[PDB]
Amino acid sequence: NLSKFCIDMTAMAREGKIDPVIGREEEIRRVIRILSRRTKNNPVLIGEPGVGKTTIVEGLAQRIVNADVPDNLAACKLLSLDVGALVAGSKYRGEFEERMKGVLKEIQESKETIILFVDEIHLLMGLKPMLARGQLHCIGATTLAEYRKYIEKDAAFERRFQQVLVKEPSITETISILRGLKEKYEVHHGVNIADAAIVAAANLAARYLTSRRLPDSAVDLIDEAAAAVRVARESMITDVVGPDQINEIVARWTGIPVTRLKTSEKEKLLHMEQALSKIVVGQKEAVQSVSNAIRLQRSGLSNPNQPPSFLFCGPSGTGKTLLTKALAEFLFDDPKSMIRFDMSEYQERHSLSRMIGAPPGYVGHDAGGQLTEALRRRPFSILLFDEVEKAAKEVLTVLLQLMDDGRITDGQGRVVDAKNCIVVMTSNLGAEYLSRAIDPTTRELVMNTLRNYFLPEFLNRISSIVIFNRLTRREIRKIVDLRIAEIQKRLTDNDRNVTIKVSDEAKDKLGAQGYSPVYGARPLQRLLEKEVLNRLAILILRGQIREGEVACVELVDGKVQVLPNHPD
Amino acid sequence: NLSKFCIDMTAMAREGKIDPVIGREEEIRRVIRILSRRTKNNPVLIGEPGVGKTTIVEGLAQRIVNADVPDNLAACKLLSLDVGALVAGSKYRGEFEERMKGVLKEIQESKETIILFVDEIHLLMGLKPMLARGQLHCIGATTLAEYRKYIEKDAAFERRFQQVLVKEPSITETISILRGLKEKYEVHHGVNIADAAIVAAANLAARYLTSRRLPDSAVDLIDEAAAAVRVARESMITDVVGPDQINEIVARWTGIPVTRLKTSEKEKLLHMEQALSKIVVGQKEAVQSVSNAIRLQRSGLSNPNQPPSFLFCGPSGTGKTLLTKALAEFLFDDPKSMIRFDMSEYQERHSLSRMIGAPPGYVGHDAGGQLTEALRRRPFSILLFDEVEKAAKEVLTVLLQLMDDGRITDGQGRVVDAKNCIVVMTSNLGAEYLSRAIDPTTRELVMNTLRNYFLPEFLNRISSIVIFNRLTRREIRKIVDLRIAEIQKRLTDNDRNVTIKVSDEAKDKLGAQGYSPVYGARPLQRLLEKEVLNRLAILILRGQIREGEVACVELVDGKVQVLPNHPD
Amino acid sequence: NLSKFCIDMTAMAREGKIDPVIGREEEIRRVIRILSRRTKNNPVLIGEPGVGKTTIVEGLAQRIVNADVPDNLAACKLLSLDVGALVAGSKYRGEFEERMKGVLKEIQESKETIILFVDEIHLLMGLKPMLARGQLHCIGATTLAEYRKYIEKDAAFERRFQQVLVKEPSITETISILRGLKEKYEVHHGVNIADAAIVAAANLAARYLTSRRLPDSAVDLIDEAAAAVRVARESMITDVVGPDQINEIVARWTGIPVTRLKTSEKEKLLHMEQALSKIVVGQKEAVQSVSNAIRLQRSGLSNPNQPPSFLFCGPSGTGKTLLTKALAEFLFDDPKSMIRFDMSEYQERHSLSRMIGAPPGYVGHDAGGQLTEALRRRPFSILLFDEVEKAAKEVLTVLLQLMDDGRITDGQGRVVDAKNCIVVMTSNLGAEYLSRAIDPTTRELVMNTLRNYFLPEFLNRISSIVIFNRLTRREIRKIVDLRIAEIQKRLTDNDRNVTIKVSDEAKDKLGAQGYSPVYGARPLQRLLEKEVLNRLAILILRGQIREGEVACVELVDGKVQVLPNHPD
Amino acid sequence: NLSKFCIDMTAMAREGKIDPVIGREEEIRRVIRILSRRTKNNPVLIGEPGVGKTTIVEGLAQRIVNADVPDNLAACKLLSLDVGALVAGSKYRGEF
Repeated sequence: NLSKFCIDMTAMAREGKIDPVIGREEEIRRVIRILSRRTKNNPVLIGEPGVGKTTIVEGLAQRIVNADVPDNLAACKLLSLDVGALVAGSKYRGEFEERMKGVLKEIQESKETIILFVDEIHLLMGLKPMLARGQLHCIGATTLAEYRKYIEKDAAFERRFQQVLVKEPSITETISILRGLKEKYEVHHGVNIADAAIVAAANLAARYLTSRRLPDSAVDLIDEAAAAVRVARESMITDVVGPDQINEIVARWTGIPVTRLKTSEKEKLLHMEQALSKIVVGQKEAVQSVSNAIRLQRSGLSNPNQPPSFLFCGPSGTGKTLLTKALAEFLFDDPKSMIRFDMSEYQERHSLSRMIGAPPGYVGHDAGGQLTEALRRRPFSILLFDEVEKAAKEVLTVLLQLMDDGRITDGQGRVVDAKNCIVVMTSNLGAEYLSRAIDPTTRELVMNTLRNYFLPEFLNRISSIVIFNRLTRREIRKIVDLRIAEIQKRLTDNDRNVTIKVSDEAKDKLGAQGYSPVYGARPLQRLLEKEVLNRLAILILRGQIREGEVACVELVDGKVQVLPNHPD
Repeated sequence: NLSKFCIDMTAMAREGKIDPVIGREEEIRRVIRILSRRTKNNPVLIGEPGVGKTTIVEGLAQRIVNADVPDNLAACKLLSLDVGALVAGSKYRGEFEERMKGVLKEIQESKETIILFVDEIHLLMGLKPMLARGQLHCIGATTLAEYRKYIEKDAAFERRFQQVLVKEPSITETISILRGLKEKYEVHHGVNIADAAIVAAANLAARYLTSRRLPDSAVDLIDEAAAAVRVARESMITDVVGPDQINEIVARWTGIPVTRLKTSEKEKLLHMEQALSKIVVGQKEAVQSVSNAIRLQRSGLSNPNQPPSFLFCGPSGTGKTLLTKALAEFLFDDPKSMIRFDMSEYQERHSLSRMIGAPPGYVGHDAGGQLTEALRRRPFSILLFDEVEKAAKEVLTVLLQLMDDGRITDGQGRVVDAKNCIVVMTSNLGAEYLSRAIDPTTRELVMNTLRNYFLPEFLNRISSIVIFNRLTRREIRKIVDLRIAEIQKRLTDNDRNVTIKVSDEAKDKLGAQGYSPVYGARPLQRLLEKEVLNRLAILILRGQIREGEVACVELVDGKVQVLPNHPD
Repeated sequence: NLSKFCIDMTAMAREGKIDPVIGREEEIRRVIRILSRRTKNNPVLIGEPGVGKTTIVEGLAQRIVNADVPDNLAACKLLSLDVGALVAGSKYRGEFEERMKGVLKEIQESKETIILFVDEIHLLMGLKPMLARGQLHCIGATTLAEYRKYIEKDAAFERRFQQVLVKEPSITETISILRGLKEKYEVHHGVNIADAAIVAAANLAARYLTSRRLPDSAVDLIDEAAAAVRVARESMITDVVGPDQINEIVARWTGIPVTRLKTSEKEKLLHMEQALSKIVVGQKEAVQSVSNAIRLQRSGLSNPNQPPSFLFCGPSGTGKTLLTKALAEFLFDDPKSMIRFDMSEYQERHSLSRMIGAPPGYVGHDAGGQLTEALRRRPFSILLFDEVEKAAKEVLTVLLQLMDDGRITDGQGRVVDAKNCIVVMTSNLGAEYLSRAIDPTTRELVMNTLRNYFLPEFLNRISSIVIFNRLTRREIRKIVDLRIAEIQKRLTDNDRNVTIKVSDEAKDKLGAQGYSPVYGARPLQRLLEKEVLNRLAILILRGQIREGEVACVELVDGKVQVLPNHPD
Repeated sequence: NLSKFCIDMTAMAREGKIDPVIGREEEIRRVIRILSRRTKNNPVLIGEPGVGKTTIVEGLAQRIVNADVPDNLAACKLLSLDVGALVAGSKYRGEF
């Protein structure tokens, strides 16, 4: 028996050893149709890594062995290749090819019509199976990449193969197939599940694990997750899988407390400005506006195809970048979700390859376009593009393609999908009117400046064009108060606890200094940090300042100096 | 005997396993003739993917087997190795060349008259049987490009060969080819079809799926029909194929109602004004003008090789952009069928390289050809160009040499087809002559100030001469009403239902406001959108105007504002 | 039965033949969960070799035999595989392959469920146990490198498997392991120990960059030293192992003086500035800044993970290199701690990639990029960074990340951060701005320069910024005086021992001849060598000066000559 | 260590394979004090071709090796790089 590398799934059907799967049924009938297609019986699938496309094939074979398909196929048979154990059981070609030939005749002398499948089928190309004369029956499945690079290249294959593209799973239909596997899995150890828990878990892998992604793979991951959950429950403890544990485990996989996640994504929409003010202050109006706009996107009352768009028109120190990051965090629960891009790093036009990718005949195809790659990695994020006035107008047009539509394509045919992120932009090109005051006229005149800067349609993409304001004394004082709070935090990080006591005029002088004409107070932050921390730690380790005291931050002699309370 | 690599076509001829496509006899005659060419016996066929010139050589083999050939060719054995059949068993080029010799030994063994064929035969370049004086006979085919890449190089080989062009099959000929195939396939499936529906299908594959190539594509279609049958008939009585299933599949590959396909393409012609009005309003004169122009195009009474062209003189977006859009989505029935081109970037000579190309050894030539692949993939499309007068004069030169001839050279070295394109130049170089009201003088003033810009005959190959205007306040308000209508539509898209009640007062207000001498009020679209979307979504996420609750879009004190229905 | 070489660890457990190891319990529960599920029953241990890396499924078996394990898994029975024991049949797979064949079924003939251990199976395969579809239970112990090499490559491997993380058994936690193992090593060797002796042993072993991993070195050296003490005792002497013994043991194993084991590395960190001066002086701000910063990282008041980070400017090699080396010795008394890194090379991006590991393609798979290489091999080292502005921005971001306690996956995969390395960066051309004295003025311009050429947060997390001044006369004198004292000493190394007294005024002329406003302390050593060593050799081989003399050297006519005492 | 393209003029002096040139010695002091400067000590000689301005440069070096030096330039090394053959001989400017 030269089934040494194949076993019959249809047997397991007649042996009741494989469950069914749902979805793709129309595609199943598409398959069968092609299986009777005269010019090419043998189709090919295009599936993201190992969803269980196989399972689709076996549900097909199941309906078959349930006597429900055309006779030309109802009398057929299906094996399951181990392409590995062939390319691994033999040394190299020469005998691997010989084992092939050995099975082929047996296939050539199959007592009835039969089908095989080959996972990663492109393996055979990375030719020999040129005996396919119609009496042979196989299908394929891989990413568009391998299919293109190996089988799409072949003449006879093309003339004898059919793309069968599948698509990403969908939330509701997942929910369904989840309910489906629910029973068999509950049988697997004898405890049942909570429905809303499943719904949640699904949505958690949807909005989350945004790198560990879902050809329904991440679905099965939710599933094995629930499995581990019941195992914990296997170790009072009800029979149903509690949502609490769902959250605990998605956390233990990503590290976020459950509170940050059960916000309905709208409870946050009730206190966005709260959090932001708690972080950044100075353009509370811009805060409210951007919150409204992102709600529009989130409420979908706008075009459900134009992702949000924002440009900033102020200097740093105020919190612009601090805004961007705190925004993302409050909206995505991860700081690293930020992805930075410099238009100085893309003022070079030919860098479009590093931007999106390059044709395989370009040396830069070693990586491609890291931005598009992070896109492939990051559905849920916000994307940084600062000071475009130098950047290429063509990559700008690509940003457009994104904006008006929600996606672009690469250089290698691989289109992208960005229906879940936001573009953010910044400017500081209005330093002319930039003053400490409210004169929206000046704001409007800088707006005219930006209008004449570049293409008007580009403006017609930035919905709520927002501009900053030179930080008034009061808000500076507030940021310094938050600074001393940060210092007290860092102190309290351990049993080191001595009450910071900053003089008012100390802070006032600190700020009056720290307003750099350009760089903002971000330098002053680190400067005063050095100022304190140095003599602070000095008096700490030296015992000149000891625990349980008042860190009397004193601007003595018109300059901040950490006054100890004990000698050396 | 290493004759395995070839295949005796004449065998299956004897076994009758072959089914000849018909027509193209004269070409086969040409073949025979070159087979009598004592100088260069070996010809070379040249065609395109899909046409399977394999078909042709098989038909020649057919005329062999029935002894209906010139007896100088009677005993000739016609076989064909695959070059891939030797790319497989090759541990190195030497071993490649080893098997080459081995078979060639059997080959050079002059047992009886024998003739060979090789597909992609250029691949032998990248040869070994340059020893072939012509004591032997072979034949092959490939694209023009790699042929020029490889065979053009050697004097000997290129001289020994004869370049023959297969040519594109006639649509009427394809129907005849389908006929001869009909009974065969029907036997293969036990089905019947109406010849006329088949003709329709053919014409459909013609008008779409340009990715593929007739006729084998149309075959594929019929195969899919048989597939749907072999589902249905075996799932009163449903046994035959109507146009319905054809339509199902053309839709499944284009996503379009059979309505838009079951057209005959005459009523749409007779009623384009209807659709337009229901899309665009304000240039009825140009509407009917372009309508009759494209009618003349389809009438046949037009010049057989003069694709259309339409002058634009007016502000942008006012409908003319929307016009072009509607033109696409209604005539060719695809939005993307429009390909914009900003001549503002084509005011440079190197923009000729960037658009169509230049001699192959340049940097811009790779950007060029944007029209070439466009037409190849989209015959039925339109070519947008904006403010062309500023574009470099060689750009306008090559654009002309296209539009006149319906074909233009490219930097790659070829002249594309354009028999289904439409020329579009767009600007408002004299629109400022006008008020909100039509005077032929300002019209004639633009006539002069534009015919001057070039050869007025360069403007006199344009299919027409067309201007625009500044919309009447009343029809301004009309397109406003259109807007608010699509906005109420967007409202109804989500289950939140609220009645847009745009007061004629607010109507006039917004209209006049956004009405600007630059683009009319196209930016006002987004302006009023901000005016409404903002407030409505505010009250949506605040809980003020509930479902159904009115949105009286009313102008209060010179500032339109929706009265909050229920204050917070 | 093929119980030839496997080991059912249930026996070793029941008969107590296993020592109770503690630590890493989460992994125990988690792998239990892995065993329970249906999709990925079998995990694999990922990690470099180690007693802990080995003694894992042991403690699992112990929790098993103690009946504190899942019931559905309680029935299982331990097992393990021995590669070297089974492969003893032949050279290649061969009968050893048939040995694996014979043992495969053995679980099928196990009515009671069994659980096996097979590490390194990826070597045993990269195919056989494709039958692991629900019929067996096993685990392996390997590394992520070899995992990606063999197992990750097969999708089915994943589809049956997951990973596990054993990355870092903490230093204090390795000490805790040994705190438990105290009594066991006692009853083995029959010798008490002062726990703190083993503590410090482990601490220094950690400071000592051995290929042995953190607990690996611990078990190894502690148990061999216990064997040494137990054999020395039978041949005062109490059972308590002497701490001094272990101190000198490790001191000689590394070759570093036991003096490092003294000084507590605390007071030497308080009086560090003494040594700092005693190498080079003239920049009090340097010594104070860096010493207080390193004490700060030691005191943990700052971020307790990233070590302090420094950037400097001004002169070149005038002591900055000297500073690097001197500090390397101050911390660790070892030159190899210093690691060179040159930014003149890494201007290129592929240079960056090669500096950070190596993909399997595009480059030979080296163990890691020279930088990442050194980081992986040696965690107690010096991170030099010269003229970093020469390099490109991407590696700048890399080093930002690293400074912030960051780490990046490498070719081997493991991320590496400077857990105990010392980082520093350099700028230039400040001194040219720095006029004679230190001013405040120039430092503002140069710090703003640093800002506007780089990233503000990138300048954050940097300890401080210290610049120097062109060397004065006093300091020139001192540095050259100590230099020539070193000269005298290193020639005294040579048995020829003449004393050296030179004209301090000729020394003044010497330094003025030597010091440059550009290269400072770099050339003078060369100059002194040139003037001195050959004079010495000529005089000694000349007899004009022999031992017991004074190497009097005096300036004469702008020339300073080593005046002899015994002319020919 | 690609000094291969450059010759240690100072060595050649100490090698003594050179010819002691005279005249323009005040110019020697000129360029000497120039090199003593810190403002901009890197001068260019206004030189008509064919004057053997080379000979001048080498006279400079020769005096340099022999205590005829402002002590700041005690052990500076005048060397000689064939800039011409270096630049023009490169068929591709990248290697250049």
